[PDB]
Amino acid sequence: MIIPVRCFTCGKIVGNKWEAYLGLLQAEYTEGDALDALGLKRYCCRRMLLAHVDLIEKLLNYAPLEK
Amino acid sequence: KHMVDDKIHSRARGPIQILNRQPMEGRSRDGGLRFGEMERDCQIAHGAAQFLRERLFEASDP
Amino acid sequence: GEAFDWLLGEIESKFNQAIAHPGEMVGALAAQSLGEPATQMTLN
Amino acid sequence: RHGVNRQDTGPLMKCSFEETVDVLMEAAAHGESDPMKGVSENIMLGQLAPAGTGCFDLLLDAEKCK
Amino acid sequence: MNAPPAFESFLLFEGEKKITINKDTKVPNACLFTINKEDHTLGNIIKSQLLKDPQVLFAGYKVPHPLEHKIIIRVQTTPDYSPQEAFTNAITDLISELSLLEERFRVAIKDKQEG
Amino acid sequence: AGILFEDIFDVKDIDPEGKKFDRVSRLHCESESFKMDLILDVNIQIYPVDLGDKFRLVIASTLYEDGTLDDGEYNPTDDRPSRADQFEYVMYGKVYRIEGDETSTEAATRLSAYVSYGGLLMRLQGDANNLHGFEVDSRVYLLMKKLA
Amino acid sequence: QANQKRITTPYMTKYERARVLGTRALQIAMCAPVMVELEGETDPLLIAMKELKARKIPIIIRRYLPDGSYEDWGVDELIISD
Amino acid sequence: QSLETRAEIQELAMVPRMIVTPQSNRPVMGIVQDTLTAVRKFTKRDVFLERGEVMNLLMFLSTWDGKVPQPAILKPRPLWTGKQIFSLIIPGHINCIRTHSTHPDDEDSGPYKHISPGDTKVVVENGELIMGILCKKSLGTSAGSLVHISY
Amino acid sequence: IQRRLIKSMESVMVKYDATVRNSINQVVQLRYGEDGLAGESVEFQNLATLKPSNKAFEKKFRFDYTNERALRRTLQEDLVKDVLSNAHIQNELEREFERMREDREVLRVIFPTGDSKVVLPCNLLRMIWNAQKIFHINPRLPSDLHPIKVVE
Amino acid sequence: PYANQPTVRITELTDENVKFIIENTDLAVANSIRRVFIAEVPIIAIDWVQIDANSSVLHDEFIAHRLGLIPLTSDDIVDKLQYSRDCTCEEFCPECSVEFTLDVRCNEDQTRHVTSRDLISNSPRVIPVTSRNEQDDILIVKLRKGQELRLRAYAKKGFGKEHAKWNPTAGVAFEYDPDNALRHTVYPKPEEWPKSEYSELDEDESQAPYDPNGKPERFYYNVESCGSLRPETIVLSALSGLKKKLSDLQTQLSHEIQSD
Amino acid sequence: DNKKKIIITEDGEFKALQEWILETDGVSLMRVLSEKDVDPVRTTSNDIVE
RNA sequence: AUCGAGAGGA
Ligand SMILES: [Zn+2]
Ligand SMILES: [Zn+2]
Repeated sequence: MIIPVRCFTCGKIVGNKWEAYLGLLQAEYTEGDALDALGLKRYCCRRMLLAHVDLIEKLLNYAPLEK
Repeated sequence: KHMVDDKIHSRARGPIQILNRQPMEGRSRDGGLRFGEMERDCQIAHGAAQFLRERLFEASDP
Repeated sequence: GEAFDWLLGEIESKFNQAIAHPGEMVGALAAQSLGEPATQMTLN
Repeated sequence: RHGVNRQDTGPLMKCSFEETVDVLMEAAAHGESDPMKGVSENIMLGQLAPAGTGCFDLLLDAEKCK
Repeated sequence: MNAPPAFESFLLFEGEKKITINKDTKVPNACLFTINKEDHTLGNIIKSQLLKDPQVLFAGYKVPHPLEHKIIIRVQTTPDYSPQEAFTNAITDLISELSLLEERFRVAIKDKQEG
Repeated sequence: AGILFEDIFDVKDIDPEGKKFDRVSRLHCESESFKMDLILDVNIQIYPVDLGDKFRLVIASTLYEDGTLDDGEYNPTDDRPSRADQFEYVMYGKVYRIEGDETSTEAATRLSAYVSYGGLLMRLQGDANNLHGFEVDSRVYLLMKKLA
Repeated sequence: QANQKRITTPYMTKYERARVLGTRALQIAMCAPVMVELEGETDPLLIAMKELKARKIPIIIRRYLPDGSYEDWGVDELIISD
Repeated sequence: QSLETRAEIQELAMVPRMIVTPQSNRPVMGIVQDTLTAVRKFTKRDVFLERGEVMNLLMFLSTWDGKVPQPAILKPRPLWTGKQIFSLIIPGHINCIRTHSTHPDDEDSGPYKHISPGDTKVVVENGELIMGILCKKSLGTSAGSLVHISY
Repeated sequence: IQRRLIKSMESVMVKYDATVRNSINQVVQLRYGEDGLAGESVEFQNLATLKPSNKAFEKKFRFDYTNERALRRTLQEDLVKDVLSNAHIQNELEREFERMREDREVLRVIFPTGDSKVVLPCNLLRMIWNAQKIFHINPRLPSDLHPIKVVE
Repeated sequence: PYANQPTVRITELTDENVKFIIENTDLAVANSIRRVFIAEVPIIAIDWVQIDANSSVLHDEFIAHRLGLIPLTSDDIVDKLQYSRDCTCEEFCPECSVEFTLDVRCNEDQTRHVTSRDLISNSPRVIPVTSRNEQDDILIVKLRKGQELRLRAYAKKGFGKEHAKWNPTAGVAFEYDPDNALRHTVYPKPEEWPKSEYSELDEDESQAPYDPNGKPERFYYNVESCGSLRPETIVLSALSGLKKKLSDLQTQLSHEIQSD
Repeated sequence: DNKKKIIITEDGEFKALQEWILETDGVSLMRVLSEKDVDPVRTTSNDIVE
């Protein structure tokens, strides 16, 4: 639902790159160039950022249980 | 969906059915596994008469 | 001569080992031997 | 059933295969007696089938326990 | 349900020996070292160091089961030598090699950070 | 001495049927002193052999220069004088067949000894006079050296 | 039936071996005397197999014939193959 | 749940007693996927093992007498062959002739019948794989294979 | 089909008189498989006297006790002398060949198609090979086995 | 019959990775060093969580697992701290553990990113790597107005054999014989394969000529750090840990030999 | 060869004679056997009841 | 708990 912390394969930290990745994408980067800007050179970490579906943004459309 | 922890099951002298005093059916009922007709035929071919009697008499409903 | 005598003994022992054992459920065994291959041969 | 339950195999062996009720009812009407020779009959009664390890008896050897 | 704790690969159980030496009776001057709570990391280096000893006739190791957490190292030496002595010397040589490698890596790091 | 056969061979062909294995090559060779054909499987990866080469082949029952049997067990810590010191390529195998041109009544004029060096096969065929040292299910060594 | 002429096989069948070993192992487990010597064996099955190899199991196999008669064979009288 | 049933199963239904089936007088279990592809690759003619590799493999032989066999190649460098190690795996002194699946049909007629160019024509003698590439035909569930002859 | 077959044959068993009988004690086979042998131990073999011609059969199975030099190549000196001199032995070998020829005709009526593949208990060629390797038989030297010893 | 005399040559040293070469050592030593980089170099990581309040959309174990994988600077502290197995204290103490606290509440209308910057420690030396004084902070959870996350974690000493969260590496590139001279690989078509970065071959040549007398030497390493340790600290700690494994093994060996 | 006519030559070899055979779509084994030039010894059927 | 039904696994 949320960006993983580490790459499943190598263990590189990708948790701090989702927001930067999105900011680069709205900056008219291609996904490949964006992944290059964040330093994801192994295709495992590129897999992590490139195949992520941010479902938490949809789960935050529901009001919480307590106000 | 098929995780092993939802499938693993074992029995050793658990509950029994009311009508025929044989082990229950299912993991949820803590039931026993069915030693069916084909298992009976296999053990007849093996010639294992005491094991066959243990499974079909002594481990089910003495 | 030594090899032939050993061969004769070996033939005798293996033949006596090949004899069917009383108590073999050859009928159930034959039913299984004929039904197991039936599960592979084609329906059509 | 038309070939296997038409031989003199005993009502209990036949009821195990097919036509359980018809076979047992015929045996009742005719007073048939099952001699308990097959494996099905002994299996139903929880007795040692005369099959493999059950086709013989064991006796203790009093003269050899010494 | 059946998951062993992850520390069981590294930690010795109470009353369990780290290493056990058993004489191999098939051939003379051979021993089996059953080392508990180790794996290929030490087995491979100990074996390969033992292979550098010309007085070692056999040096092998195996992890008998991956789910279990022991290794067995079989060492056969020449009659004038001993498998226990060979194993000891192999460990000593590995320790000296690693000490030298560590000191040289420290020197290389110092050179790289300085210039 | 422990030598069953010795001669100089000349590689007349390599893999007539084509390369079957990458690191192994079959040499069809013929000697000059005895007129014996040789089919030999050699690990060309470690001991490459070119067409037209000339080598000395020595089938031996033992490696020790003095008559002394071998145990068939690997003893690298052996300081005895071994005749493998005088050769480049050495294999160790066993004779698994001895054919001949014998009839029901006549003995063999030509023999054909087959040896397997752990799967690398050799056939040394020629006059039966030169192959009396070969007996089936007997361990031998190759002892082969290249010469110019 | 004339014990001087027993028509059944002189070999112990696999089923006879199985049942004799099981029976004797149960007897040993129920504190019956052992007929062979024992180094350190405590499993009744191992003791029963040792007794069978030694030919010292005090059991008689009563083999029934289809006609209804029977033949009594001592476990030491039969040929143990396996 | 009893010593009698335990003895029954141990003497009648144990898997080693179940290797050959009476249905078709052949093995019912044989060597299977990875072990079969790998034994085919292993018994090829150009498989040469080094001393450390050989010792690694001998660690996994339960029925090993502890004697390293004399390598098939002594010089320029000691090398064992895959057939030389499978010979250690092969039990007893069994004798077996088979043919690898790629055995050409016109090879048993011409020359080279007993020295196969393709390393087909499996020959095991005295429990040593004298020659040939092992495969389904030699280690599978067919009749007359090494596993059958071993049993 | 499997269940039907099982229920039809389930109680057929090999009895201690070696007959195969059902629960009724009726006789289904006087010996199991017509040969009283279990199916695990039998294996494929070849009948060597089925397919060959009369000339080939004669040449391969008729012991030739007239060729002195061939016997000298196959047998040792005392065996050669006994085989060539004795006529009792020669008659024994002649009747051996006649018995094999009768067996040949029996096989020819049993297998009307020339299929020598048979399933029999003991793999005699493999046992012969085992004996050759166990005793280190040299195929090139004359043997010390008397053919009369083979017949007897 | 004696040890190797390995040499070292570091070809790149940054804060993110160390690229070096070890020569004149055995392949087993090189691979055991490589394995220890991954599995026996201790670091500090969160291994105990107590959720006092979690109104977020991720359940408690999700947050706990996520906190465990945040790297914590472990450089000089990991050698000083003890394993809780070895500590003579209760469940916790400052000698075997580091306390973290996290307390965030989304009151404002925009989504609140609970990141690793919100993990407040009692020890200034052991902090989240991203929080160390660029790269953004690791995201623990996004919160909506009215959602709240309050927890208390404890970080422990461990290595990658127990859990990958104690693995300090973000990839260990290991290579040897870049030109296939030992022929430990057999390319069916050697021309089809790209050249290693460490290759020394002209472009027409696909692989080096086969070396029959060759042995694996000159192993190339690129140890990338997840952040907890410096890459050179990972390598030094790996060598020290492997040496202490061997020393303990030798101690137990001596007790077994003398007891016989 | 399973349907060819396997004979034994005068020399003693098995020889497979290549001969015409008929396969019918129905069965009258009772009648077909009793026909001129039809082999009443090898002519058979797959209908076991007949 | 029973029974039935349905959905699935090999
Ligand atoms: Zn990655
Ligand atoms: Zn503490």
